[PDB]
Amino acid sequence: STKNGRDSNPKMLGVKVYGGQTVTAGNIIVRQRGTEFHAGANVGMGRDHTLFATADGVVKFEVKGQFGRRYVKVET
Amino acid sequence: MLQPKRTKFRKVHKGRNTGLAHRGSTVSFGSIAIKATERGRMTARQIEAARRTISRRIKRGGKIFIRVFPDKPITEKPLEVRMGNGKGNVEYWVCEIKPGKILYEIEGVNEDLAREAFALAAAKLPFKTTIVTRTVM
Amino acid sequence: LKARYNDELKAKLQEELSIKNVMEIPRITKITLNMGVGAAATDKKLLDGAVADMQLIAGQKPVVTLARKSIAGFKIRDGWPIGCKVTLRGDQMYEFLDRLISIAIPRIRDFRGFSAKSFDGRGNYSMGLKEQIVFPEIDFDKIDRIRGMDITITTTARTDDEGRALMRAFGFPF
Amino acid sequence: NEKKQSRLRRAKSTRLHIRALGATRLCVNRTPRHIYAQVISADGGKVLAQASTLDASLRSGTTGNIEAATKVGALIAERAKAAGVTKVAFDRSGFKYHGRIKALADAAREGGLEF
Amino acid sequence: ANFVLNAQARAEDKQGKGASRRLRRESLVPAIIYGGNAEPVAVTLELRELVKALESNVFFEEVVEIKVGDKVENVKIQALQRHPAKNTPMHADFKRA
RNA sequence: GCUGGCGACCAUAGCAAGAGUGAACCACCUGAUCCCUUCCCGAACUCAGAAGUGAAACCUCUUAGCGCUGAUGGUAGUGUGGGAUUACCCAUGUGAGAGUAAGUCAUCGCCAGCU
RNA sequence: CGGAGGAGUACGAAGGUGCGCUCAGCGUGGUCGGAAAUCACGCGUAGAGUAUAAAGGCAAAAGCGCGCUUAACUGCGAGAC
Repeated sequence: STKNGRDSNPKMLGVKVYGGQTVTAGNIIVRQRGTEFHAGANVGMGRDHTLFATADGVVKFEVKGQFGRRYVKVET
Repeated sequence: MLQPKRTKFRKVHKGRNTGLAHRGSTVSFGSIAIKATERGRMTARQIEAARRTISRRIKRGGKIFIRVFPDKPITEKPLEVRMGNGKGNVEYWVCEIKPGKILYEIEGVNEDLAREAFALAAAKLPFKTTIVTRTVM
Repeated sequence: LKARYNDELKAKLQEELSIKNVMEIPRITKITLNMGVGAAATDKKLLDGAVADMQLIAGQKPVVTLARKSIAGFKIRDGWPIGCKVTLRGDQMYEFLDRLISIAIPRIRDFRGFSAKSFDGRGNYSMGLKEQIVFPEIDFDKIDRIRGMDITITTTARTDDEGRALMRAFGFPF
Repeated sequence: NEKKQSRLRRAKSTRLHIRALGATRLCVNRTPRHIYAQVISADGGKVLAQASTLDASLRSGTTGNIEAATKVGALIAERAKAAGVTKVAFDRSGFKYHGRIKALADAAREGGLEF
Repeated sequence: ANFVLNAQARAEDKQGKGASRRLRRESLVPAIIYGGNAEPVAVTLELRELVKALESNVFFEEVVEIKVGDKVENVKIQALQRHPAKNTPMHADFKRA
């Protein structure tokens, strides 16, 4: 009899809206366990590190700053 | 009987052996070497048998460099056991061999004696081999 | 000292060590007193006596030092108090230095306990002194188990030569 | 020396929060000899108004005490009003909000900047 | 001047994986020549001549001449690629000298 | 042309070594009276000031030492069609990683002082 | 009925906020005191920590302290997964 045989239910993480798409305020952009992406302009961060839009516009990804963090912002 | 002193995991996936040995195909330590020309597996017992044959032939007048290490565990079922009920138990260790991989090098003996020793060792191996010498590039 | 140091030893050391700028002239920055009172968890009164000792020798309140990390070989927990330390600067460290050098050094039975070596290689000197007595505090009576001190003086002197010159100018035995 | 590095490390969080809020900033700098106060736009790259003890009106004084800070605060408030900014976010640049900087902030508040 | 390798120009239509495999099936060897003050040039060598030259030991420390048409280049061998299992030379690098 | 503050950018821009700067600025610097401060300490934070020094620090310049950037060509992998089954070959499209030549001791913006 | 580990809790502070602070390791000296207690100066360096398993994260530190506190609120809620 094996001592293995367990696993957890899937969580369905990942990028939900890609660069160049238009969003409405409140749209979820990234589901992530940790801050793989950071919130830029017009983007808010939830209690579970979810990134969402706070304004209408076009999503844009970039690499910026002195640490080389990945940012996602919304351009109005 | 070479085998890792400790391992992070006990049992590993079967995998697939494909491609050529671009790394580890150049004579580095000695002057003459034996290398494989087809792919396969090399067990620890095979490695030990070939090393013993080479050392006995050359009478330990030089140095033998072994460049293969069996770090892959292989499992088998306990026999008369049905399919299922978990993976089998580790039985022996192998090294994956790709065409071009150098197995042994010899330093400090004549080419004739080295080639005789390599011909003696090649009969102990499950794949085809060839003899190479050091070159500038 | 203070004024006496400023008037004499500055120029004296400058000429002795051939220092072009007055800013590189060695100076004394701070004096630290420490005792690693281990196994204090057992009795819990030796530390209380020790803080009184520090209040006596130095006119400054002591700060109790906690252990960092817990060692099973010793009996120290993660954050229990296992030491005491005080830091003296300005005129108070000068007062402590003068008072100690003048009166405590003769009082110890042994002599030449302090070498001309034992700098840390960067112009700072450490002292290990035994017995809380030899200081202006009550004698063997009315005091608890005897304790020793560590006295680390830190100087702006870059290396051991300017350290030795600076402290000999003050008058240390070696 | 770690003193200036620690000061910038202290100022980092307030500066980043003000930038995220997007408000016009009022930044102050203090030296033992002088004080400075400049108003910067939201993007943080343009200076609208500026004042300091280096001005001809104030350079003849002591320039390194609370009295000079009060006059510099009044000057920066007056000049910011002419520029046309009303609400600002104060940036202490890692200094303690006390003494000279507090006096300059109060002088600006009496001058008319709302913060 | 002691070593001379007769070569042909290797054009863009003869560059690439499939073209290189066709060249090696023709018993030819691709090579590149680069070095100060001039752009790289791609050439095609003969496997026979390359093996003959590599057999000699002074070939690795002497200025050699690669001759294509009338153009002549004075170079030294810089790198060689061999087949891992067959030891056949497969590509050559030449630095202008 | 020098100095300070705030940004763009985040190593071709960084580290390391060597050398320079005091008119103004900045930095050390004086001591601790009132503000304020230290699980002790004017060390930091703070106040009130200029008797000294550019020593340290910070800036500026030089160096390819460490680091970083990096082709061309070839090789590995791979979508489609075909041929084979130790995992390859052909046609066509695509194409690294490593390494080689080579490059680099950054480049811009706003405001204010001193010539 | 493939290969490896965890959970059936904890916390009125281990929550909120304002202000403040950086770990781990090694080397030199310093009473007991040393392999390793505490003190002092350096060197290089995220290798520490994050109540708990692993993963994704963590400089405006999400790590670590102090003062005051109860937003561990009520009615909801555009828009999304």
